[PDB]
Amino acid sequence: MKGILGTKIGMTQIWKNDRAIPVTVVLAGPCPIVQRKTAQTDGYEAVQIGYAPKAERKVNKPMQGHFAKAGVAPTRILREFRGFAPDGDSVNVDIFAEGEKIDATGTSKGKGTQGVMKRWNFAGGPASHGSKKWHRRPGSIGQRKTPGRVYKGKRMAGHMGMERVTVQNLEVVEIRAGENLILVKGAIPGANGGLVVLRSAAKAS
Amino acid sequence: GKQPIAVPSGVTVNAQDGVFKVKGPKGELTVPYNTELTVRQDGDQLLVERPSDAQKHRALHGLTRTLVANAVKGVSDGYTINLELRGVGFRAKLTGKALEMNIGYSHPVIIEPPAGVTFAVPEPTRIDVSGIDKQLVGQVAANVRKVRKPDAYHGKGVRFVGEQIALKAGK
Amino acid sequence: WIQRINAGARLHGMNYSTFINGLKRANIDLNRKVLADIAAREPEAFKALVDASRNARQ
Amino acid sequence: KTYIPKNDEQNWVVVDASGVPLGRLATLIASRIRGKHRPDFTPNMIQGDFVVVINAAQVALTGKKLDDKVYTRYTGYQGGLKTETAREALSKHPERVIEHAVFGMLPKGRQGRAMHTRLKVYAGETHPHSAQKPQVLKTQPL
RNA sequence: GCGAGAGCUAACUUCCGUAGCCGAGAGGGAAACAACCCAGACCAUCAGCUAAGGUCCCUAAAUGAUCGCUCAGUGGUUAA
RNA sequence: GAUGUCGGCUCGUCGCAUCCUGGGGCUGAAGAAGGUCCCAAGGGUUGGGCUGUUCGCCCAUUAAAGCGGCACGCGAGCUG
RNA sequence: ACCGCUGAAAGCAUCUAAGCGGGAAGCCAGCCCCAAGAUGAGUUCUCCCACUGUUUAUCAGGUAAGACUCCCGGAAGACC
Ligand SMILES: [Mg+2]
Ligand SMILES: [Mg+2]
Ligand SMILES: [Mg+2]
Ligand SMILES: [Mg+2]
Ligand SMILES: [Mg+2]
Ligand SMILES: [Mg+2]
Ligand SMILES: [Mg+2]
Ligand SMILES: [Mg+2]
Ligand SMILES: [Mg+2]
Ligand SMILES: [Mg+2]
Ligand SMILES: [Mg+2]
Ligand SMILES: [Mg+2]
Ligand SMILES: [Mg+2]
Ligand SMILES: [Mg+2]
Ligand SMILES: [Mg+2]
Ligand SMILES: [Mg+2]
Ligand SMILES: [Mg+2]
Ligand SMILES: [Mg+2]
Ligand SMILES: [Mg+2]
Repeated sequence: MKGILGTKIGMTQIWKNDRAIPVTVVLAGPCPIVQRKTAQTDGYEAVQIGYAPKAERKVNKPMQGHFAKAGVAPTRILREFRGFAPDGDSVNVDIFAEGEKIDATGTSKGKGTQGVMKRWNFAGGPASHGSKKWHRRPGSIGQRKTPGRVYKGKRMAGHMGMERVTVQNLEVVEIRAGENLILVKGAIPGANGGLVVLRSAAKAS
Repeated sequence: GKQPIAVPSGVTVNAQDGVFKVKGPKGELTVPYNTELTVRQDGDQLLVERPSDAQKHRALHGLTRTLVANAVKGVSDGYTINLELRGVGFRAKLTGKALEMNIGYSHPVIIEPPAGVTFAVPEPTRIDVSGIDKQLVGQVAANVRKVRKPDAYHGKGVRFVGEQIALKAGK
Repeated sequence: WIQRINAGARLHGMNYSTFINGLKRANIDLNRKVLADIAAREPEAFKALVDASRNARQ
Repeated sequence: KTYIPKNDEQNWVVVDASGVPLGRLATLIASRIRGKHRPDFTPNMIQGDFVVVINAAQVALTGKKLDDKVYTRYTGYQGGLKTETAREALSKHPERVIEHAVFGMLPKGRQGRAMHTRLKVYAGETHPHSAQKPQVLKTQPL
């Protein structure tokens, strides 16, 4: 259930009581209702809301029609949250209390096509023990005549990053409400000026 | 082998179909019974015969009888099992209906009585499991006892009153 | 040809084997290629040949 | 010479699978699909009828099978060869048992694959093809 | 396959004997399969009966008939 | 008219006759700690000294420091 | 694996032969990620509309919504 959208603004150092907590600043500027989907309508249980605003000019016709169906003014970005409900339109006050654990999802910083190292944490090769042209290469792909193939999904060089990453149980240090600023304990994946979604934890404990 | 069926004067085992159902005074029942052998009342008594007589027929015979039997003796007499707690201070009570077992375990074990059955206490170091079914009460007392089977050293645990327990004895 | 006849037979209540056998019994010495032809392009004819085979069978 | 026909018709039915062994209904339907009951039968044409199965939920499987009957779906991936009891697949998604059965009983070339489509699989007593006016087929050996 | 020897009453083992087969043999069967079971292909046919082997669907042909057995999926791989 | 061989290194993944971990029966099982057997393959299985070594011995740890298959896995991957 | 409830064959006893409860780091579900090329191609909101061309020319053309092209860049990326 619980959820809302906002930007990755920055990592910084701040104190509660006596400890250096490291906090990443999210913003969650108000999100508007746009689409309210129920079973008898669209089968499944959800709500689509929106983040960064956009001027009527740079906007499609259809997307205009959409955003006009519930008088809303266009958001550069849309998204869904399963099993929500609210009433009115959606900020972080009413949604998080300070200290509540939360699951924060972003896109990563991606890295391009990456080595067996960087990608998957491969071993390597004896950087000086006679080792011709084998310094960074993963060695063997299989066995031999049996099976005679290479396994499905065998890790090897590949585009690393730009994945969708979720990190679990993060703590709402601080709510600068009506400045729609959120302070969160620790890391949050994907680069500064990021797009992240703070949803309640998946779990319990 | 077995046949004779002794019904009291306030019974009603409506022997329709295979679902040969009962409604005694101590609360009615519904009892799932074998069709392909058939059974009904013949006046003041009652009877369960069987068709062919290879061997597999000879099972659901004495089976089904002893089952309807269980029904009769249940809607008339009812049922009950005496249980006792033996051991260094073991105790139980009643949360409305739930069984408050306190059996030398760091954190208490309480049990919840399903429908049809009810719980009972006298002096707390004893539990009386009573209900209308005879299966179900067995199928409950089973659990309660299974909270701690009487160990093979001091015999400390849960048991059926008279029940002898043999005692290995250690060092 | 065979599967078409089997069909035919069965379309009423006959087996292929039984139809063809009662069409050996009443000695109706038809090629089976023809029998297919009758069966799929000529209805009531197949009907009769059936009634025949069955008659001669019992 | 011999008479090669032309595929008009498109003929529809309702097999009620309630309380029938799998293999049996399996070949009944497999056959109606393949076409073999058409005296104008033709081997490079998919003459066969359209089959609507209701109550694939309530099929009969002879014991103890549904606690013995394995279904093995290999995935390419090591530790793939996953399993499934017949009751599992039945409570999960029963039309995929009936589908699975009928599909072993139809040719494995371009044709057969394409024929699969002539199968419409459900559960309970409901279908959305009332527009196709299906002729209520039965359960016999004829 | 049947006879024996060397072997470990091992071998798709080897060395004799003996029948058939492949070699130099297509055709049907045994899923697939020189050797096995049926059988020796002069051409043509959109013609009929059979063999071994089969007849729920794939796949031609009885989801055959009557007296039975096993309930173990035995069938669909072994022993004290 | 070529199927490159030990050992290391890289990379893996399977078997269960299970080293650990999880569940149970027996106990010559009081407790603690164990013996032994049944179920169990999800994950895990340390760093060094000597020797080309696998192996094995020792140092110091460990819940454990399992056994084997993948052409005694892996040279168009490296060593040599 | 194992532990039991009701319980006949076998008047007794029996966890089993009909049925029922409990039972693991294992199976399925739950967690993170991909996912309708799921050709069985799903669902929903919104938008443009019903244009023109002697079929001597039974299909093209100009356009709407919208999109590319090209420039400038990027915490996206070898090219795309
Ligand atoms: Mg980048
Ligand atoms: Mg290195
Ligand atoms: Mg291969
Ligand atoms: Mg030789
Ligand atoms: Mg030669
Ligand atoms: Mg030959
Ligand atoms: Mg041959
Ligand atoms: Mg062949
Ligand atoms: Mg051979
Ligand atoms: Mg014969
Ligand atoms: Mg046939
Ligand atoms: Mg070579
Ligand atoms: Mg085992
Ligand atoms: Mg392992
Ligand atoms: Mg070797
Ligand atoms: Mg090697
Ligand atoms: Mg190689
Ligand atoms: Mg050397
Ligand atoms: Mg359970």
